[PDB]
Amino acid sequence: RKQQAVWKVKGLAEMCDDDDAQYAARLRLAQVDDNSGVGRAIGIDAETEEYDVLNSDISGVPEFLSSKMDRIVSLSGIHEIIIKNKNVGGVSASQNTALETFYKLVD
Amino acid sequence: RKQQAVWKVKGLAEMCDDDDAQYAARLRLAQVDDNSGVGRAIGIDAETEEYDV
Amino acid sequence: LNSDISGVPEFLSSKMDRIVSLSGIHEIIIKNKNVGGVSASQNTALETFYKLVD
Amino acid sequence: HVGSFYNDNATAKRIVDVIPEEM
Amino acid sequence: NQETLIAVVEQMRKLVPALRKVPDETLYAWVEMAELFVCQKTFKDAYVKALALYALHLAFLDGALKGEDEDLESYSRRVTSFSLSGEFSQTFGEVTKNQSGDMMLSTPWGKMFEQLKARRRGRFALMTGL
Amino acid sequence: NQETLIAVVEQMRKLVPALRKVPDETLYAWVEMAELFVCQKTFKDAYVKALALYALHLAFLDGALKGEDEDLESYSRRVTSFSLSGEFSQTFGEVTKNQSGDMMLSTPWGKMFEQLKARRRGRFALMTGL
Amino acid sequence: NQETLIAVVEQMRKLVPALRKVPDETLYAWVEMAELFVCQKTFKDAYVKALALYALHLAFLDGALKGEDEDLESYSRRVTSFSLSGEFSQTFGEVTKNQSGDMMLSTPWGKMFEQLKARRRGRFALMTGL
Amino acid sequence: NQETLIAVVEQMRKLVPALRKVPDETLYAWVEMAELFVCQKTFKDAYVKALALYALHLAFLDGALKGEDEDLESYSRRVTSFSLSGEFSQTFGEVTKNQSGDMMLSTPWGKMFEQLKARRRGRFALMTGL
Amino acid sequence: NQETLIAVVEQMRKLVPALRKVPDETLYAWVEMAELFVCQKTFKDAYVKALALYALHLAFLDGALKGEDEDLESYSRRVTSFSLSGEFSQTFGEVTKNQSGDMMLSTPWGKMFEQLKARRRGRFALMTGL
Repeated sequence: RKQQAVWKVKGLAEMCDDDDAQYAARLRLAQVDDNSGVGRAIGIDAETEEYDVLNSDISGVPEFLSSKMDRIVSLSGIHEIIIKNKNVGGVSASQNTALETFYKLVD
Repeated sequence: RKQQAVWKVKGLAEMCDDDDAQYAARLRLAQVDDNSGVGRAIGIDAETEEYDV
Repeated sequence: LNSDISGVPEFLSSKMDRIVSLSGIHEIIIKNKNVGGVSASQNTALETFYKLVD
Repeated sequence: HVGSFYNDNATAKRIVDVIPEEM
Repeated sequence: NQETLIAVVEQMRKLVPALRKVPDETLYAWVEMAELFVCQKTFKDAYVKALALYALHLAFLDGALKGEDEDLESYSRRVTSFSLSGEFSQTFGEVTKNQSGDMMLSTPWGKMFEQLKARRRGRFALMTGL
Repeated sequence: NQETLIAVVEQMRKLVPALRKVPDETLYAWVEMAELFVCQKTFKDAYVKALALYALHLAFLDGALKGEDEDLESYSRRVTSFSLSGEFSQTFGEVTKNQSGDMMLSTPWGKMFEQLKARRRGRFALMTGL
Repeated sequence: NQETLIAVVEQMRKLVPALRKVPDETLYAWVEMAELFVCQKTFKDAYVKALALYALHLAFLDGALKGEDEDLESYSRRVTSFSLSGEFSQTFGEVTKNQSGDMMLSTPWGKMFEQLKARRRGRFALMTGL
Repeated sequence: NQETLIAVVEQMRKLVPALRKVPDETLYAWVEMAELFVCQKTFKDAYVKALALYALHLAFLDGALKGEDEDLESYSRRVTSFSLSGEFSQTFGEVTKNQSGDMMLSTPWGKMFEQLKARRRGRFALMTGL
Repeated sequence: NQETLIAVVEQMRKLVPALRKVPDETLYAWVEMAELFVCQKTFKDAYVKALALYALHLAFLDGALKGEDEDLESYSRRVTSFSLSGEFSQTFGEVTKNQSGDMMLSTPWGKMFEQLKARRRGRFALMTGL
């Protein structure tokens, strides 16, 4: 949920909620949102109907997830290289220098 | 709690708070918030109902 | 009406990182893309995979 | 029951089995 | 149906007196006209009362019932006052000013119907595409 | 029920006099109409009084009770003033002006009912999806 | 068609009395003019009633039916009041004020037609290019 | 209780004279109606006086006491002026205009009750979930 | 107390004449009613004068003292003008329009009490949680 497009009509509560009118309106809405985008336009009748778009943001989610994984690593008792199974987290060392703690634990 | 969608209706405090009307309204709200997102739109009746985030 | 695309690539990279962590194989093998880290000797990044294979 | 958690989660399985195999 | 028409007309005459003198056929026509707008599944048990309220609202929207002999001119205009020499005088005015340019808020029957609909189903339309 | 009808009518006649002369059947019809809107649960012990207040509010919304012989024209219009030559004169006006276009704030009974509902349950609707 | 014209005229005469005295040809002409605006696929069953509502709305828009002998001047002006010495006096006024400068909200038939169209199809036009 | 009713009625008759001529049963009914709204734990000692103030406010909200013989029409309308030929003339008006559309600020008793409640408990509701 | 009542009544009669003819019991009742609102620790020495000012304010809020024989109707309405044929004529009006919808700013005694309270303690409430 990053963008939401809200469609307003003047008279929309005067529907049987199960008749052909709702079916046609929902089919029209589905087709219009399927065929729209950049380079395509929508024709809106004035003084009876509007069209708005609401936005959001995703700022610091990956850092939050990395912090939670760091807590898991801290509680588990095993080196982050083993659990995350991803090097490059630190600068390129010789080799065993990062794994000495794990080797001591294994010993 | 990063985003909150608030739904406003003109007449909503006239229900018994236990009859079929509340059940239907809550089911409709659940389905609508389940099927919405990016690429999906909501139809709102003007002059009687709004939708904010 | 305009919009924006701010942090999608980092989101996708984070999800791929979760896949790498769960799979049990080094990121070099799965992502098949070096340069992720600085230029090392060679086998230094692949020692974990070699230990797993042994 | 820890059996279901061990079976379903890969992280718990790795945590349990990483040490004995290395030894 | 047929018994529904008699029940609705009887309820209309019970709620408002002096409608009994009106011929039955005009009330039937107004009831069938009102039946186009009112739903049935939502109101369920209160269908007859809802139909009577809507029929009354349509009959007293801005003055539509009128009579057999009312002149054709009076349908686009009204008389504000009238007086006959030195015998008597009289002035007339509107019943209620509604700020909002919305129908169903011009007569008490419309308000009653609106609140009944709000109680039984509600006044909203929340949809998503198919 | 039945005894509820007599209790409600008797309470309405106790609160407002001069309604005793009205035939009992019209009051019964108005009470059954009012019963659709009011809910006993929330009100619990005060059910009869709440029903009486709502029935009075519906009876005096914009002028609905009227009478047996009132002409059909007077339901969409009122007489502002009337005078008979040199005998007497009289002028009329509305009882009050409500700024908000909200029903139940047009008569004192509506305000009393609204405050009673606020005291017993409240005026809000806070929901989440199922 | 032909039977449609008779049905529509009969419905108009049923809804509003005192239109029976109007010659049939004028009603036919007004119905053919109204048929240009009303759709048929959307209304389906209610075609006759929708046509009657639209024809009535066009006939009572701002005063268009008039009569055979009405003077040519009265089409750009109205008389507000008229009195004959000391015999009688009379004043006239408009039927209603619509805040919005929108046609179809000037007469009750226009509002009824608008709500019928909202009930059956709706008031919107959502389009994309071909 | 019972002695509370006599004490409250006597206090109302003390504060406002000319209410002594009103039959005792009507005052009892109005007091029981007022007792639904007034709390007891907050007011404590001043319960009788608070009940009297609320009962007076309800009795003089917009004109509710009326009388035994008052006509049914006068409950939705008032007379602004009346004159009898060349004998006498009289004009009538409202007692005060309240800008805010709030009940309890229309009569002096309502204002007194509001300030008493503010003095003893206060006008606020600060809540947190359970 | 008792001597306080006599002192307050005597001060009220000293400040405003023509209140001497009023029976002593009604003044006592109004003084006890006013005693509920006025504090004592803040005013200290000026307690009697503050009580007299508040009693006068409550007695002349919107017209509450009235009299023994005043009709019940006049408590929700007033007479704007009155004239008896060709003998005499008279018109009436309000004393002062207060822009703010605030009580204690409608009469000079209320303003005097407010300024006395501002001088002795002040008009503020600065609190922190316990």
